This record gives sequence, structure tokens and C-alpha cells, in this order.
Amino acid sequence: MIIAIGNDHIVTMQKIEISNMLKDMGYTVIDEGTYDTHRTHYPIYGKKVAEDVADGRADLGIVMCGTGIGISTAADKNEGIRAAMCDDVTSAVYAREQLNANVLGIGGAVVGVHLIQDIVKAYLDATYKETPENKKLIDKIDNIAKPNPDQKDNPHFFDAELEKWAEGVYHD
Amino acid sequence: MIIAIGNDHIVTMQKIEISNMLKDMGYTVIDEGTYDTHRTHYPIYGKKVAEDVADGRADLGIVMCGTGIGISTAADKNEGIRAAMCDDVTSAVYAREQLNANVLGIGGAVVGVHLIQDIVKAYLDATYKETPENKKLIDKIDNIAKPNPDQKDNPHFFDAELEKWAEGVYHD
Amino acid sequence: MIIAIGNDHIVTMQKIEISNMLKDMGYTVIDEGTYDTHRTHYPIYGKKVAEDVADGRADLGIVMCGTGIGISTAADKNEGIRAAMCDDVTSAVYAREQLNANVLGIGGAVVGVHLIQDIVKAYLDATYKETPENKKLIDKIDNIAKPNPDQKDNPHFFDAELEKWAEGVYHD
Amino acid sequence: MIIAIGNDHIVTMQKIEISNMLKDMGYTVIDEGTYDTHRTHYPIYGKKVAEDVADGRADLGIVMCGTGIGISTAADKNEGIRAAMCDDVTSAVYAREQLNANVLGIGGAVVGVHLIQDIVKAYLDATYKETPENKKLIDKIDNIAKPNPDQKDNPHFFDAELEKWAEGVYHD
Amino acid sequence: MDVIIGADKDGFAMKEQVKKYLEEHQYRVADVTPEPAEDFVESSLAVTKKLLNSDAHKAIMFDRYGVGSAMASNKVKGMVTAVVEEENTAHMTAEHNGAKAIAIGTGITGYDRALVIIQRYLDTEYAGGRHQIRLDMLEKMI
Amino acid sequence: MDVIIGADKDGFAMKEQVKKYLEEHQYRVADVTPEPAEDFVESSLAVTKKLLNSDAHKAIMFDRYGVGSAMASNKVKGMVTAVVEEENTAHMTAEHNGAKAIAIGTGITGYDRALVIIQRYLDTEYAGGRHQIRLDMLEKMI
Amino acid sequence: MDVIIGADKDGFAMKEQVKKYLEEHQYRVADVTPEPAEDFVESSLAVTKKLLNSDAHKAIMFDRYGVGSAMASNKVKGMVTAVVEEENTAHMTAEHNGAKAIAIGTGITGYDRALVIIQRYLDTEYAGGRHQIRLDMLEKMI
Amino acid sequence: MDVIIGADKDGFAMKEQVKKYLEEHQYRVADVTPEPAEDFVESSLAVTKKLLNSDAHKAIMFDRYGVGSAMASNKVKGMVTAVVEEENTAHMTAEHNGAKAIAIGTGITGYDRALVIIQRYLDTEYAGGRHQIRLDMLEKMI
Ligand SMILES: O=C(CO)[C@@H](O)[C@@H](O)[C@H](O)COP(=O)(O)O
Ligand SMILES: O=C(CO)[C@@H](O)[C@@H](O)[C@H](O)COP(=O)(O)O
Ligand SMILES: O=C(CO)[C@@H](O)[C@@H](O)[C@H](O)COP(=O)(O)O
Ligand SMILES: O=C(CO)[C@@H](O)[C@@H](O)[C@H](O)COP(=O)(O)O
Repeated sequence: MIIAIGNDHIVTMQKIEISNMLKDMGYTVIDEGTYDTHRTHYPIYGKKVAEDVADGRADLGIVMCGTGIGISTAADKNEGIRAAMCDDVTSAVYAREQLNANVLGIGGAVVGVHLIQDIVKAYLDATYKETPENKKLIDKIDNIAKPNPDQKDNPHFFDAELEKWAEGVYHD
Repeated sequence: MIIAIGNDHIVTMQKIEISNMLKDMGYTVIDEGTYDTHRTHYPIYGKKVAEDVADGRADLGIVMCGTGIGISTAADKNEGIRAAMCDDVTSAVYAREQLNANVLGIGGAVVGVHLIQDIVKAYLDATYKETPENKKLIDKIDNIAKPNPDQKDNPHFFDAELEKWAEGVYHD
Repeated sequence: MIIAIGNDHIVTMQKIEISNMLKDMGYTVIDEGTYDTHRTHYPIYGKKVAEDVADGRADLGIVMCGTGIGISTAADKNEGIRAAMCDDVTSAVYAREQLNANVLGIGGAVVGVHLIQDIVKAYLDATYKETPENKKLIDKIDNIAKPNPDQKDNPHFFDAELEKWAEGVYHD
Repeated sequence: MIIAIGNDHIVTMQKIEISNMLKDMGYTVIDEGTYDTHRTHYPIYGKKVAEDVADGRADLGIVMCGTGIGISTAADKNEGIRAAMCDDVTSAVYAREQLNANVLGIGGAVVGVHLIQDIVKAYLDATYKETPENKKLIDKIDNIAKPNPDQKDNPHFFDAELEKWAEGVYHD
Repeated sequence: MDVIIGADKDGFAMKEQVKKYLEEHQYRVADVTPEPAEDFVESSLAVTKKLLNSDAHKAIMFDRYGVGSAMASNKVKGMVTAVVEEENTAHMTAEHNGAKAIAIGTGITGYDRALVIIQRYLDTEYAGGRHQIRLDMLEKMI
Repeated sequence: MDVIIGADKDGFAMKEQVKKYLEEHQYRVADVTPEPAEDFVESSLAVTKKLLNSDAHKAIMFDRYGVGSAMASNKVKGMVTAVVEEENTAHMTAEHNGAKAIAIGTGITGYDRALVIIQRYLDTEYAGGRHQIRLDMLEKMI
Repeated sequence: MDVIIGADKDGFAMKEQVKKYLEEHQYRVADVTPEPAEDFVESSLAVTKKLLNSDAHKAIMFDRYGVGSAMASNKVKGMVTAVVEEENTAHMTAEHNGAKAIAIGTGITGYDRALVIIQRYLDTEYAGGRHQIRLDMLEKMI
Repeated sequence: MDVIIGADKDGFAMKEQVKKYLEEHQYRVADVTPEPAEDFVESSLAVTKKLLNSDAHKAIMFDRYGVGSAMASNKVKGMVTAVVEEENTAHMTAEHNGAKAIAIGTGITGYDRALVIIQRYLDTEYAGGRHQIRLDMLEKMI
């Protein structure tokens, strides 16, 4: 199985710990998230991981940022994805078993590494158990957003914002 | 104000982060917990921190280990101490406001640093507010254990166990 | 300017520090080296960085491993590359000024980060100054190896070894 | 054997690695250097380590700061001490064998951890080999400074400077 | 300040408790689910619609696990929903993400903790500044 | 397997639910508080006494925050109680600390999460070995 | 044990000293540059040829900076040369890389340190095992 | 700028080389050991005496290992001597420690590297500011 993983600069160290664990467990990893700790933007990596899963390059995805909210939301805003923001084992298992979530989000700065490892393992070990009830929920979720061909598989999608950033448009 | 802090080898890095923060906040810190990451035993440091607080060398104490359970339990098992194991802000504030807890325990491997910082800050910012209700709870708690002069202020209390460890008695 | 960087698992943390610095300095970085700290093989990343430089995708390359010997040697064994193994500023400047080295190798576990930063900065600040003497040395170096089309731009070059590793052939 | 170790905030992580190693090697460690990474002053810890050795509480001492110069110099400026600033194995062995150095200084930010480990092990493994020649050198070294009773074993020796620091006298 | 709230059958009980809490604390509440919604998709979308079509900038969604409401509402263009289970994200998601709503799972988070989370969320404003680039990126997505 | 349970007024409701859960999963349950205890000190001490005198090696205390039941029961010589609010400690405290009981705060932890925590605790055995030194140290304290 | 040595004009003086050192320590030395080579490319390649054709598995190249001899000799298929200027790499490159030769820069490394580096290199054997995959990879390259 | 230099028998050769270098680069040099000193204690103390009794703020001590000259000269009240073997300390010790002198071991550091180290040391000034507290502490010691 192939797991795509991504992150922003706040949790690169936690991502490394999970990447190591996944490989020890026999999983093939596609690391998309940022590779160092230089200030960057979570949507970039959330989108890359989302597309790996949606396009079939990876079976599932894991995304992390400080709280996990930003990157998991970015991952959710993509075709074919159901991203579950889970800082606990219980909801992560529910997300996989009931909502067949294919992207797991975790807050690497709010959850300790031992618990992150537990959440990931529980999410991966869980299996989607289809029922007429959850299939209806999933279908509704899959039909909320309106597909945008300009975003789908477009690597230059955020070039506009990145330029403005390089031009100091987003100063404090 | 003086804060005594301690930890076992699993969370020395998290202890360092909190120590740094406490000093930046203007607190005087007495670091008792282990200083490196060599395998050691949480009761040793929990007891050291507990006595600093109980003897008046420190106003409050903070102890951490993987889950916090071991070191906070060790701290609680000392005269004059009310140690509260809190991996969340809500119960940490309750611990200070209602139980006048003087030692805070946190799981450094299950709680992320940003949340650890929030728990510590909330605990310290909180103030004990006496009421007939909590006054009675605190009195009961303070009278459960039977004082042992052989343990009180005895840094050699665990020497027998330490010798057994050095002699390989505690092998896996 | 574009800098390609790579590393093995022993020095991923040092690579991250240098990546951060390069970006703060205004360089565009192409991180090829390994992204986590899971046991891997230095030739893989040395070859990746070497080709980025040789194919014009990057202006210069920086590779690091425990001692730097393995990854810098791997980088050197590619068409169009002149990789210099330098754990000091003096030889790094010589490497750039006299040998027009386009790949810098450093031992991330034997050189401290502050000195690694100084070596990188000195190497980058230096400029090749052609002379009849070094022109002849460089020409000789560029003509020692016999080009192998099967290796050039072939990312699957080490697949046979990787399979043997997965099959436990390389056990201790 | 007992080894006293100290450091400033720049190299606390390197000190932890060496402390761990010393304990694995069977040495008893007295950690004096700073315990976190909050900005502090190297002379404080250099003096503490020096006195442990000079007073017989420790057999040898190891001190580290960014370059090692500051803390090793501080250690050298104490009665009964011969501090050797060594960023390499060769001079460290010379320091122990010829000058019977009892305090080893290393630059934790300029020397990589693998090499620091090698320097420490080589220094510790080496043995002083007395000769009429080096005894004369050592005696001369031991008689250069004039003993000051106000510094010797005085824990409040730097209180004056520390107060001025707390009063913002040493701003940039 | 105004607060938009909603819940499915699983989060209804806590929603009612929080509603009374907020009202007793000078908060103007807009309950879009006086009766429990069919499911968390209906409740989360109802809260989202009312929010994006109002002058309020804070909302609370209640369901069993929190994950569902966020997963569904985040599919709406321009919406940003944060599942919240602890006290750091409670304020950080507002400060950095300008979270338009937080989702609380009643089977995950106890009531007393929920109130602390909610208060921290309500008391925190969006910092803007450099963080706007990330919000601009999210709003651009489907 | 045997399990001892107890609760004060705030933890009673969840305690009753868990009791039903345990019975349904073939667990022999000893309820020391058929009626809510006066406070968490009374309930936690009752659980401790029953435990340290029974053959059972698993126990669950219920109150509003968990903190109190653990703080009180840990004062008893030989007792080891772990406040648990997440799924890692749920098993690690049993594996490493051989926790004689766990304390769940009903105002902190939701029911569904409490059940996962409880099942992980009950399913994990104390590892002994090197960890025994720490337990011997704790046992020695007041 | 056998050792192959070579040097250009800048490394000749140290080379001569080391030769005396090796002879005095019962080492069979093969000096491929009785007279200084024209440049480090000539000396390093001469050492490489002699080595890859001899039964010896240890070699030392001398020049002003070390960098050049390694950069040139490493272009030879199957050759592995390590520039060494400190005592850890001195043994680690032999243990892990099975370095066929080390290169010392006379303008960088002092004589006393060079001797310690050399003795550590000569005293260390290639560990093989898992490290062989990396050597197989290097051997495969041009 | 002025530079004070000195050496024992082992560092004499390099000292002479550096002296010519410095003079050829517009540097005013004060050689306190025209003939090699008896040992590094005599040479390092001679350089220290001349420095503390002059308007120059930079000096270079030469011996076999560097360690000895620093160990001896640092015993003098107010003196600060840095053994230097690499290019980072070369400037950092001047910037932070205001090193009054650096010690170079000729058996450790090659000549070309020594020149880079020396130039970096000579081209760097003491930053003062917050670092003064540490220099005040050192000067207070014996
Ligand atoms: O949780 C999150 C996003 O949900 C954080 O990871 C994110 O907001 C980063 O803090 C942004 O980085 P910086 O601009 O250096 O503060
Ligand atoms: O949570 C805890 C204790 O409550 C952990 O910190 C503790 O059990 C350590 O893991 C013990 O160390 P080790 O023997 O190397 O596994
Ligand atoms: O210096 C080097 C290579 O020149 C080291 O980075 C390299 O040999 C690694 O140690 C290999 O990794 P491992 O098999 O886990 O020991
Ligand atoms: O090498 C040294 C001292 O020889 C450094 O460790 C020391 O100068 C520290 O950098 C001082 O700390 P800071 O004031 O935060 O820059």
C-alpha cells in the first residue's frame, strides 16, 4: 500500500517520525509536505497529498500542520477526497469505518508523537464497513462541492498567491 | 515565583521547552528532572520536585514523563503535595481553582508542545478560590496518606532499587 | 540561483538547517536527499543531486552524509560533475576557485552546524577564476571517466540493489 | 570514575548526547552545565565543572559551548585545573598524555557529534605518562595564576554580574 | 457578538445546553436546527449557509464525532470548519485560520471541556496579516 | 476478567452506561457505588479498597474531571491510578505502570471515547520486566 | 599489511615522512611516486591503478588540499577515495565505505594529525554486511 | 593594525612564514620570539605580556598542538586565548570572546588553512554588547 504524506513547516519533525514508522511497517511513502522548516503554506501540501490519493498514485493520505485544521481542510477541498481531521483514535476509526475517509489530518503541535503514532495505526488498521446508511452520507458528502477543472491536477494553481507573497503583499 | 520541574528520559526535550518558556515568563526555575535522555526512573524526579514544593524551596511544581501518570503519581505520594495529572487545560484549571493542586503533571509524549504550553500557562494563571465544598475535599485528600519520616527529605529512599537495577535484577 | 541538495538518513537534520539557510539567503532549493531518517542509501541521493546539476536543473549541488565521503563520491561519479569533499572552509574555497567544483560534499555528523554554514557560504561566495594551470587540471578530471548511457538520466539505475535489499540479501 | 560536565545554552543538545554516552560507558556523571537552552553564560558552568574536579568530587571534566573557547577558558581559570581546548582527537590525546589535562573543552557547534564522541573517548582512554620534561611544563602551568580565596568554592562569585544582567546593564 | 449553531440528532443535547449557556452570557444565538437535523450533512450545511449569508463570523456545529460536520461543511467553497477537541486549537484556529465554525463531537468531548473550547474560540479574533495567503488559497479551492 | 467500578454524583451516569457495556462483554463487574458516592474521595477510596482486597487487577473510577479520583486514590500506599483522556495512555499506563485503576472525567471525555479508552485499558497486560523497578519505587511511597 | 602511497609536488614532503613512518611500523610500502608527480591527477591515478591491480587494500594520496586527489581518483570505475582531515572519518570511511584510499591535504592537515588519521585508517577493516549495498552501487557508477 | 606573535621550537617555522605573510600585507608585526622560545609556556607568556602591555588587540601563538599555549596563557588574569583549528571559531572567538590571541598547533593545522584562520581572526572585531558580561566574568577569574 502507498501512503502520501504532507505537512507545513511547523510539524516537519513529527512528519519525519510518522514517515519512519510507516516505512518500518512496510508501507511505501510518497512525501509531498514540506521538507525543511522554512515558513511555507499548508494548502500547497494538502493539495498535493489530496491529488496523489484522488489520482490513484497513493491509497491513502496523511496531512499535518500545527493544529491540522488548515492542511486537512485544504485536502478536503479536492475532488475524490474525504479528509478526516482527527486528534484522537476514536474519531479516526469512525472516519475510516463509517465515512471511508481517505485522508487523515492531525495536529502535530497539539498531539504528542506517541499518540500521533496510535492515531495513524488505528486509522490504517480500520476498514470501511459499508451500509445503506453511511453510503448515503458519503454520497452526499461527495456531491457538495462543484468540480473545478482549473484546480484539478493543476500544479500552478497557487502561483498567483505565491507571487504576491514573494512581492511582500502578505506582510504583517 | 519559583517553579520546580522534573521529568524522565522520554520527555527531556519537552521539559527543556517548558523550562525555556517559564524563564521567558519571569519565573525562577529549579530543574530536578533528568538532564539527558539516558534511561532512568520517573519516581526519582517526581519525589525531588514534590519535596522542593513541600519544603518551601519552590512555590509550584511541574512533572512530566511519557504519559505523565508515573511521575505525577510519584509526586502525589509525598507529604504536603496535591499532584494533578492534566493533559488538558480544562482539568488543569479545575485542579488549581478547586483542589489547590501544587504539582502539575503532563504527558510529554501524548500532548503536543503547543498544548503543553497552554496547559502550563492556564495552570499558573489560575488561582485557588476556597469554598466550603473544596475546602472539605482538600482536607480529606491531605489526610489519606500516613506520613513516613523515612521517606520525608531522604534522597537515598530509592537506593536499594537503584542498586538492584545496577546489578541487573530488573532485566526484560 | 538554484541549489540542489541531498543527504542520507544520518544527517537529515543538518540538511534541513542548510535548506532553511539557503532559502533565507534567497536561493531556490531542490531537495532530493532523503526526507526522513529511515535507513537508506547515500548513492541514491548523490546521483539525484548530480543529475540536477549536470542537466541544468540546478546551478550547484550540496550533498551530505555522516562523513560526506559516500554521497560526495557518488555525486562525483556522474557525467559533468566535479564533486569536492570539503569539511573545511579553506579547501571548499579552493574547490570552487581552482577546480570549479559544482557539487559540495560535507560530513554532517563530523562537522558542527555553525561550521557547515560557514563552509556552504564560503563555497557559494567563491567564484571560479580560470588559469592555464587549473584549466588543464579540470580538463583532465573531466576526461577520466567513461560515459555510460545506461546510468545517465536513469532513475532506475540502482533498482537491482534495492530489490536485493528488500529481499534481505544485505543482512549483517 | 566520575565525570563532571557543563555547557552553555548553544550546545545543550550535544551535551545530552555525550552525557548519554558516558553513562552507557559506565561513567558516573555530574551534570553542572545549563539544563535547557535559555540564554545564559558559559563562565558559570565552566567554574562549576572546574571546582568539581579540583575539589575531588569528579575525576575529570568536560565543558562545551559553541566554539568551546569561552567555557574551556573559564574552566582553566581555576585552581588545580589544566583545561585543554580540543576540537580534534590528536591534541586531546596529547593534552592527557603530556599535560595531564583534567578538563576537556569542545566546540559543540563546530564539531559534529560523531567526532565529539571520538574526542571524548580518546581523551578518556589516554593516560598521563609522566616524564621529567612534561612534569616541568605542568608545574610551570600550575604556578602561573595567583590563587584568589574569594573565587575558590564561592558560589556567589558572579552574583554581581548576574544582577547587572537582570538590570539590563548588558544590553545590545 | 452573534453565534450560529446547529446539530444533528447526536449533538442536539449538547447544542441545547450550549444555547442556554450562550444566552445566559449575553450572546445572541441563531439556532438553525430548533429540531435535530436529519444528519450532520444537513446540520453542517445549514450552519454554513446561514453563516456565509449573515454578518456573524462564528459558528458551532454539534454531532457525535465532529469529523463529519467538518468534512461536509469544508466542501463548500469559502467555508473553513475546525473540528476542535482541545484548548489550543480552540483559539489557534481562530487566530490563524479565521475558522468560520468549529465542530464538536459529543461522543468525544465532555461538556465542561466543550464550554472552555467554545469560550476560547469566541474570544479569539483572526490575526490576518501573513495568514491571509493561506485563507486566500483555501477560498480558491472547491 | 474482573473489573471494579465506582463513581460520585458527576460520574454516576457514565458509570451506569459502562457497567451495562462491561456486562454485555462478559465481564464480572463489582460496583462499589450502586448509588452515587458523596464525593470523588469516597468513591475513589471505595474502589481502591475493593481492588487492593480483591483478585481483580482492573478498575475504573468516574467523576467530573478524573483528576480528583486519581489525586485522592494515589495517596493510598500501593495504589496506582491513572487519569486517562486519550487512547495512548489507555494502554501504556497498563503496560508500563500496571495501573491498578483508571479515572475518567465525565465533563472532559465523551462516552464513545471513554469506551475505547476503557477497552484498550482492559485489553492490556502489565509488561513487568524492567518496569518493575518503577512500580517497586511507587509501592514504597506513602 | 600493504599500503600504496603517492603524491604530487605539494604532498611529496609529507609523503616521504609517512613512508618512513610506515616502514618503521612493519608495513610493506609501494611508492608510486619516488619523485613528485606532475600534478594530483597523475599521482592519484597512479595510486589507483597500482591499488586496483595489487593485493593491497589500503592507500594514501598526498597533495595540497586532498580534494583534488579524491575528485580525480573517484572518477575511476570501482575506486573509492576519501578526503580525510579528522579522526572520525579516518576509521568510519574504512568501516562503512571500505575506502580504497584516503587523501590528505598537506596545506590543511598537520603532520601529527595526519599520522593519527593514517593509523586509524590502516587499523580499521571494512565491516561489509549491510554496507555492501552502498559499495555495490558505487562500483556500478562511472 | 598591529599583531603580536611568538613561538616555541615547534611553531617557529610557521611563525616565520606567517611573519613574512603579515609584513607583505601591510601588517605591523611585533615578534617577541626572534629565536624560538624554550617552550610554549615561555612563548605564550611572552606574547601575553607584550599584548596586555601594548595598544594591539590581536596576537598569534605558535606551537605544536595549540592546546599548550592556550592552557598556559589563559592562566594569566585578564588574558583570553583561543586554540583555533577551523574557520568558524577563527572569527566567532573574536566576535564573541574578543580573544586577545589565538593559538595554532603546527602539528595539527596545515599552513594554507592557518592563513585563512589568521585572516578571519584579524578581520573580525569584538561585538561587545551582551557578550561583555561573559568577558567581565572571565577577567574576574585568576
Ligand atoms: O495549524 C496551522 C494551520 O492550520 C499552522 O501550522 C499554520 O497556521 C502555521 O503556523 C503558519 O505558519 P507561520 O506563518 O510561520 O506562523
Ligand atoms: O509514561 C511513562 C511513565 O508513566 C514513561 O515515561 C515510562 O514508562 C518510560 O517509558 C520508562 O522508560 P523505558 O524503561 O526506556 O521504556
Ligand atoms: O558517512 C556515511 C557514508 O559515507 C554514513 O552516512 C553511512 O555509512 C550511513 O551510516 C549508512 O547507514 P546505516 O546503514 O544505518 O549505518
Ligand atoms: O562559543 C561560545 C563562547 O565561547 C558561545 O557558545 C557563546 O558566545 C554564546 O553564543 C553566547 O550566547 P548568546 O548571548 O545567545 O549568543
